[PDB]
Amino acid sequence: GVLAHLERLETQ
Amino acid sequence: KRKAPRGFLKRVFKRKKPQLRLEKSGDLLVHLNCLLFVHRLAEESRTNACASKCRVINKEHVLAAAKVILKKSRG
Amino acid sequence: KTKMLNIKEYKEKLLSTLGEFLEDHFPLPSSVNLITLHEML
Amino acid sequence: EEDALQMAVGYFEKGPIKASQNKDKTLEKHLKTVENVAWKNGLASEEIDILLNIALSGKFGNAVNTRILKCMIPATVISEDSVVKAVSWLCVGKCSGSTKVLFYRWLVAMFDFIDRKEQINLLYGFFFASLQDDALCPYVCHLLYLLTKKENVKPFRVRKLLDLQAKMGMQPHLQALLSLYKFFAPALISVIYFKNSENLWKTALLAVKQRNRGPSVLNNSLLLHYINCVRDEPVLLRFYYWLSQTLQEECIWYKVNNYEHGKEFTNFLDTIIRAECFLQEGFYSCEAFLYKSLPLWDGLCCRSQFLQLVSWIPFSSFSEVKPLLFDHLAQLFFTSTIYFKCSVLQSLKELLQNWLLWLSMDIHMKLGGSMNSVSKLIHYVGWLSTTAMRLESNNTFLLHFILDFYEKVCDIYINYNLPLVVLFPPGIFYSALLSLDTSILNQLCFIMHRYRKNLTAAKKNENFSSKTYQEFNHYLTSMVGCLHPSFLSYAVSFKWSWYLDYLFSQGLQGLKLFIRS
Amino acid sequence: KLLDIRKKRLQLKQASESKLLEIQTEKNKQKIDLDSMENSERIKIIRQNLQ
Amino acid sequence: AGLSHYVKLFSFYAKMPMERKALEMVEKCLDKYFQHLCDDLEVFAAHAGRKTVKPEDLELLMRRQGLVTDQVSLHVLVERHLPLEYRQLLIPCAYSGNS
Repeated sequence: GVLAHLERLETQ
Repeated sequence: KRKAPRGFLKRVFKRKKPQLRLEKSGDLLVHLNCLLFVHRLAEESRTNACASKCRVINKEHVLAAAKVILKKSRG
Repeated sequence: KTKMLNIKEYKEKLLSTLGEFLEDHFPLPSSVNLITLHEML
Repeated sequence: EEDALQMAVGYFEKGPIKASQNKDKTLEKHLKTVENVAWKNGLASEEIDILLNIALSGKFGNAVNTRILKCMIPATVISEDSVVKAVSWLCVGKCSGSTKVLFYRWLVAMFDFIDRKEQINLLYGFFFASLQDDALCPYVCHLLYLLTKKENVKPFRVRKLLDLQAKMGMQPHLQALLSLYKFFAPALISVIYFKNSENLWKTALLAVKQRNRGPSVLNNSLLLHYINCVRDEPVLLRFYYWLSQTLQEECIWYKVNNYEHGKEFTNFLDTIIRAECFLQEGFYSCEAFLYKSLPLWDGLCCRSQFLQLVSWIPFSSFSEVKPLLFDHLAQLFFTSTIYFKCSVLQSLKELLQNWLLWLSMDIHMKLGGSMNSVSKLIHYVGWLSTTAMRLESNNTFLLHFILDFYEKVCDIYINYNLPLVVLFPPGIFYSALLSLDTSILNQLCFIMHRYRKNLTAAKKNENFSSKTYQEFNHYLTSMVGCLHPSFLSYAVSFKWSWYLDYLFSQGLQGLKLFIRS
Repeated sequence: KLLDIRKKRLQLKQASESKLLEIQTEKNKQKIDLDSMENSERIKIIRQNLQ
Repeated sequence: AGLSHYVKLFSFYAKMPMERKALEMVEKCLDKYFQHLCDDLEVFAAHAGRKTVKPEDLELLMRRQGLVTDQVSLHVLVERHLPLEYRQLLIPCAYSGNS
């Protein structure tokens, strides 16, 4: 989700 | 193991002694004899292992097992 | 009670056949007929 | 001609092979070329498996040469199994043990094609008593592993299997059968797996597949519907205690790995999250774990999972849940980056829906003090989302998610039948009004248009009126006079109605819904 | 679409909980039917001779 | 071969790991077991006066080995160790055609 996604713009 | 070799016991009974007339299923009786002989071997060798408290059967326990059971299994 | 009579008739089916088909087996040479030996067991 | 050819083979059996004028392997080999096309009709398979295997010619090569390919074209029928159980009679003829091995391999390989498997299951003991002989045990074990039902697990069979295990070896086939008997009534306990050997037959059996083609409860979706429907006491407590002790032990598991244990816990919290999205009420261990593990929580440790758990939190009071949880979803909200900030007003966005659903049917199943809870949640987010607007210097990304929250605050009356029209706090309203992009400007415009619609709907059915209408007319006169920087970007990229059309046409749909209103 | 899907689903969830609670209290009513056998004046003897 | 069959069966009869050096000596034990047996069947069948070795020729021998008793006869000993398709040859079943 946009939470699982928002955890991969924190990295990227 | 769940087997009993028909061919091997007959070949042994013919190789060792050339003059017999072992019956149709007499070799099956020979297999039963060896099965029970090796039963006695396994159990009295377990006793031999507990005699020296060895957790693995070794040569020095089997040689002591032989002179008891093999002599006992003689007819 | 209906299950009682149904199971009872199933028993008299199985045992009637235990009398009939066991004459296909049938006793032969006291021994004790396999019907009687079985039922004693 | 095969029916004629097989009755000729039976004649080849009523007489000797020597007395025959022609070879059997010639005519049976014509039948074998037929088997390479189509081996045995249900009646043909029946009869040729019956007479060729009971006592007659049926050479342990010839009966096997057929038995390798004596399976069925449509399906195997009961009468096939019937008197081949009288080949399992296993007597003066017996179809001696090698052909018995191929026969039980036949049944194992084609157990899938019988019209009435219950009939053979009703024949369970006839094959179970065939387990005692050594040569068929590796195959009869497979067959009964395929035939076993609860009615066939009588304790005497359990003791017979134990006697077989004690007398014979620990053979994995007996272990597989024991696994089934433990899966049924546990009169025995034990702790390979349908690895078949019919793969050689599965050349023909894969042709048969092609021939048929041509000619404690979370990981159970089918059972999750039960717990979805029972709000019962000893099951929501049998399940609460498992979730609390799985989210504690396996979260203490973080304190020893935190890297490799951080992938099963994530994938288990994903199953919890999915189970709650389906079952639709927050598990009472999901909040109870959250209050326990929110203060200790960091920003990014299972953020995607923790901030979806917050969504499913049994509406409490927003006076007993605020200090316990929301005082920590502000303790980390105001100290973490935008990428955690947007993950909370999204988390609380979904929390708002998951509270408003459970309030809609609270109208359906027959308020005021429940009203004050969602209103205060939205204001506290509206307090959260004016100071998060200040931390990040009016970052458009964060305010986009803020409006995404408020995209679900405009439509409270229309959507959830709840009279809770809560307007913008101005620290967001004008901060997006005088923002610098339109994908946030048209967003605000959509929200306020749905606000106009919802307030008009609330005026029909009926404090909101006085101060809420005053604030919305404030947000109107100030903005409708203001309806500009991102619009200026469009105008630079660009007769007032034509400007409109250039707008409107280019995706400005919230502006469309306002301007039409 | 997801919102009215969720509303329909939760309507059928509270409805199913009420209906399945009715099924469970009717099974409880069959439990009073179970106290209708444990009087055991002729049910016990016939059950024992059946067993 | 068959001696390898018995040493492997020794593994599932001793219920306990042993050494291969133990197994070639138990091989000599089986060789001498036959070196006593096949001439014990020899002398026992000669005692009965029959050239062949009938099943009762070996029942007496196993009585000598103390494994057949008045409590444990020949046939019961077949129950406990031999597989079904093998004891079907030895102990007479009944079909009105007892083997």
